[PDB]
Amino acid sequence: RQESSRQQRKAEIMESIKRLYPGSVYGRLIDLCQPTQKKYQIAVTKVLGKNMDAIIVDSEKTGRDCIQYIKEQRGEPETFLPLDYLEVKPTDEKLRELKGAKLVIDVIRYEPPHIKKALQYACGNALVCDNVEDARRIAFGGHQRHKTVALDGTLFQKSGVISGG
Amino acid sequence: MMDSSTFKRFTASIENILDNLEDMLLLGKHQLNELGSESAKIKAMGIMDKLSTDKTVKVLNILEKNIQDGSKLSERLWRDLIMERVTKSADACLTTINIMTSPNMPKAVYIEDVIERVIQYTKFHLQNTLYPQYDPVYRQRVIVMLYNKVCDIVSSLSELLEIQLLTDTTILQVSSMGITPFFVENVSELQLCAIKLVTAVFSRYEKHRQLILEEIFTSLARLPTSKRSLRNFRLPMYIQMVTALVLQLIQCVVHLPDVVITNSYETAMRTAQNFLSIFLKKCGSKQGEEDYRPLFENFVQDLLSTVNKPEWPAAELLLSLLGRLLVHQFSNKSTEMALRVASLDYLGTVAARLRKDA
Amino acid sequence: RPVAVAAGEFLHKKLFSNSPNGNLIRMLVLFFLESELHEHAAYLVDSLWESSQELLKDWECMTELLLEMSDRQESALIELMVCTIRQAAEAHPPVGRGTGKRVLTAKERKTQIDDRNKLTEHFIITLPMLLSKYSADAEKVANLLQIPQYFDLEIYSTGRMEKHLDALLKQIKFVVEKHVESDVLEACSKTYSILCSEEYTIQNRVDIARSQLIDEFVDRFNHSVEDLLQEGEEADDDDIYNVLSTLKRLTSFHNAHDLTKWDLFGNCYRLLKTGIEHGAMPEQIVVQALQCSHYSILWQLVKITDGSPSKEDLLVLRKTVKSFLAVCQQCLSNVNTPVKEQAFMLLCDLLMIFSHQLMTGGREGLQPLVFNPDTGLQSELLSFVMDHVFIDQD
Amino acid sequence: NRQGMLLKKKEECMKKIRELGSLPQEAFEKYQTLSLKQLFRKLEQCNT
Amino acid sequence: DLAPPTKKLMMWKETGGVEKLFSLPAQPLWNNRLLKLFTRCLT
Amino acid sequence: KQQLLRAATGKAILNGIDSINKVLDHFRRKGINQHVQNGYHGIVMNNFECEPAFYTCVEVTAGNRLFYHIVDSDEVSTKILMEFNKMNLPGEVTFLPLNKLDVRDTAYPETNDAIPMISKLRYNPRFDKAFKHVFGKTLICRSMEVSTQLARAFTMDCITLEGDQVSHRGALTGGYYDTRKSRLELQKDV
Repeated sequence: RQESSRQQRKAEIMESIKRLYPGSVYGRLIDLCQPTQKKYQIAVTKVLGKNMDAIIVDSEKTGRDCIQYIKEQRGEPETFLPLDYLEVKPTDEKLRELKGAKLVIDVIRYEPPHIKKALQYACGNALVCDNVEDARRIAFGGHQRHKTVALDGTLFQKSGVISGG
Repeated sequence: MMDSSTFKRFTASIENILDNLEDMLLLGKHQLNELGSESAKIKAMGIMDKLSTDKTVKVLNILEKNIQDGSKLSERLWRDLIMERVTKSADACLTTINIMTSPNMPKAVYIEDVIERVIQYTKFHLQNTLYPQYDPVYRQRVIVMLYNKVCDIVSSLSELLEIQLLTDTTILQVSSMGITPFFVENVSELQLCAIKLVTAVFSRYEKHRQLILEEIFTSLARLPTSKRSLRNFRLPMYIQMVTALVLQLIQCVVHLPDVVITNSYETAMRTAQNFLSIFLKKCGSKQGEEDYRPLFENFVQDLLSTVNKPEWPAAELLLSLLGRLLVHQFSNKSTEMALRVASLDYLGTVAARLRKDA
Repeated sequence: RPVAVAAGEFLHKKLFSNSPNGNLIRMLVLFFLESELHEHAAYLVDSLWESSQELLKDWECMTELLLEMSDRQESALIELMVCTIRQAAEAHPPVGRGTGKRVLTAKERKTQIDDRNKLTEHFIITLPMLLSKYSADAEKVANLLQIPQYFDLEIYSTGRMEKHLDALLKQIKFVVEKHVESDVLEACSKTYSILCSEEYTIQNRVDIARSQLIDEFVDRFNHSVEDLLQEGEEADDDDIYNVLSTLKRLTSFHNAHDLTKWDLFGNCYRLLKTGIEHGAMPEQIVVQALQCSHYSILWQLVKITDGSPSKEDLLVLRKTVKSFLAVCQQCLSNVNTPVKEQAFMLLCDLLMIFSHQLMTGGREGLQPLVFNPDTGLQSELLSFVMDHVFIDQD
Repeated sequence: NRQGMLLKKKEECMKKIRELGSLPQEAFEKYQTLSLKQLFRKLEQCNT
Repeated sequence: DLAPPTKKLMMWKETGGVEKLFSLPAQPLWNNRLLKLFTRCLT
Repeated sequence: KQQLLRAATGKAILNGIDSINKVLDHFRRKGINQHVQNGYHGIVMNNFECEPAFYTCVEVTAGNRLFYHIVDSDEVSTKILMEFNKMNLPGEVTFLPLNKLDVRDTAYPETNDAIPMISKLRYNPRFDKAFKHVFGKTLICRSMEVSTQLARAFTMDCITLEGDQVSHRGALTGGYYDTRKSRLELQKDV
């Protein structure tokens, strides 16, 4: 009811900000990437969570100026990742020898080359495993804990934080 | 990436050491080959952010290099000659990549001399070395190598010529060179890149069409008329070549930015009308020592084979004007007989296939 | 073979009574999964090839099912499809089934030409989508990589399809970047070897993209040599794994292609003699280093036969071969057994190549390189073969 | 404002000069006069 | 009598036998360019 | 009037608070395991104070860490969660366990263009490890450029008074921050 109209206003301002600064504002992560299989849509969107709406921006400055204009527009706070200064870590690939699970980043097909670093920042070394039983065993069974998600969307990170939904 | 200034750095080092060691007489085959291969994809985006007059002097240097084989006129000395040829063609690759690769460069970074040089070079080399060795009609690993080289040369040259404006003196030679290959046998790849070249040429400058169309018509006798290699433009379901060439031309000129739509469609129709009138009148009556009737037969059989696809319009336009021209042509009693005979035959065949498709 | 042929006729008439064709394929998949005797499909199609070939050419429907089923069934379906492709390409059946080595018929020749055309036109469109779909699975890509070995390469030119070629090279690149099992790397390298055939116009584009890949590979190699040579992280396992994975990729690509303009023998020598001095270097790293160095030697020897042999490269080549022979002699007594056997194989290889018979074939520059082993080394190798070959009782 | 409009007009001029593609020749850098009016009379002679 | 049910024994059976094993190197050579230097020197 | 706080709280948070309240009311009404109710100290929001100029910055700094429940022990957490799962209640509830808290040893910059947030928050000193965990790790910087420079040079989250934020890992989040949607203010006025 009321929330639907609110969502319409939010999506129209988001589109308006996208048109306002066309080159810098690439769009939402959905727009610029794709899940490989339909199966993994739920698990990928589950691991990303809040990151579903992260607007790709060139620079912090233009992001801020858009935030100012949005302040005039009375819009919800949004997240901008600037490719120039985004401080990402190289992909720890050493987990590719795990005989049961796979890297989550191995399930996204990205059209633009630059966005791969932001994808690494959003995924890190999160792992997607075949079933819940294996996911629990190889999440908690090592001396070090591992960030591991099962296909039903329960997420356990290396630090021991637990989340779901 | 953003810049990826490490192999940009590599090649920059290569270039400065090379032109320094030359300025203060050949670079050697390896340097030129690597520099060109790095120019293509590595310097697909990296050609920007360099020193301008530096480029001016190096392109002057490779120009003076190339001239060593301009009109080269060609048991070990022969090997040395073919060595000279492959070196100069590698240089040509380098230059034609450097002229085009960037979406933007300063003006006056490429002067017409490199244009004329590569044109006459390719013309002479091709028309005096390639055709004799592949077909005795007019008349080792490097031969097929240079063949591939010239394919890349002419494709890149097509793209560059499409990009910027040029001067008519070059236009005459480039047009003659691009129309030339369609009258020898085993040049399929050359044929289709040349198709691209001629249609770009036909696109840009709207004043040489009469000359290019007549110079197409001139060499109709020398056409292949061989079962093997007749239909070599894939799409089973092969079609002839010169018909593809003419249709591509006639469809090309639309110039879409009001009155533009009208005048463009009129320009297309007028060109087609002229082409078909010239063809039919020169074809019909039996002349001395030569006929055209099989040629027209193959043209129309191709047309009927290609009546309705998404990516070949104007064929129905050709058919409509053809029909009206035929019927308004053989009605009256002023022409001779055999022309009426041939026209009525062609109309019968095309009507038959039309009804059959129906 | 006749027994199998008649049995295939029996199967056809028993259980086979674009969309309808797929159901028969599903029935075949069930029959294949219930056979606990055979794990590959080459012989099912082989027995069916005479009588149900028209069913076997329904690649269209099979493509339809793959996009828009148990994942085990999909994997088996890909495998059988590859087997059908091989059977279509070459008339003779795989070894152990064919009485006659050569079978030629005019109908076979015409059919072979048409099959080649249809297979090419289909898989030029379909393969990148398949790689995108199953990139995580090593076995599926390993199967799929055998497909380009049979293409008529003219069709990339005549079909005006170079963009799909670009899609192929991008997707295969990503696949190379995500798997480390050796067989996929062998297959991909062989595919590039077929693609870099210098009788076809396409070669230059793929060679350039390959050169971009080799810049990537050498930069990782630069990191590897700098990390091992310096004190670094005191030989941490993670760095060793990174170097090993990269080294495996380098060896696999280097096996098929001359990379001699990049001297990567030097760094491997720099790490192998120091690894001998400590004596404690990972087995996989050293075996791959030995293999890549051997391949580098071989390719370096390739372009000294072109007809203009300078003598300075000839003597430095002799330097590199002799030094490598001495280091291989030093490491032949390394404690690691797979290193021992690989060193043995490579040593026998080098002695085979650089024999006295090398100079016989009208060879000028090949008299300086002939090497005859020391008799003490001869006895060392005989001891070695006695130790590692001649055991029949556990 | 005057400055912005002038800027736009000059952008139209640079657009033009990069469009034209007036193929230069070897005699270019030597024949460098800086007047913009003696230039104009040289241009008129060229026109004639 | 079943045919070989796995790939490994089939590839071994391809390059198996005294003549085939004795006529090709122990380390496979994927490019025939390398094959000619090898097969050249074998009397 | 008072319902505006609930309007500024969101139904997602409100249901989890009402649910935890029902769980504790079950504990109180059965009269067993009183240590649970005697060692539950409320949410973060009732155990600190701050100046109104930083209400936005503190709230978004914690986000929903403002609702972590101070408790004496794990046993309180597990019995609450046991009854919560048994009664099928809408999530979620957040605990601060005094026995288990592990806080990063941090040395604050001696910079004179940014101030430690912890120097401007008043909190209960029995809860020191809890407050060091929730608020002890973000710097307040003078400007957006100061915020960027400091969070790149140092391993700290940084935020401006006007709400421009930079994470210690590079994430940037920003938008319009209200004042009447604050909740600490009306808890102060009452």
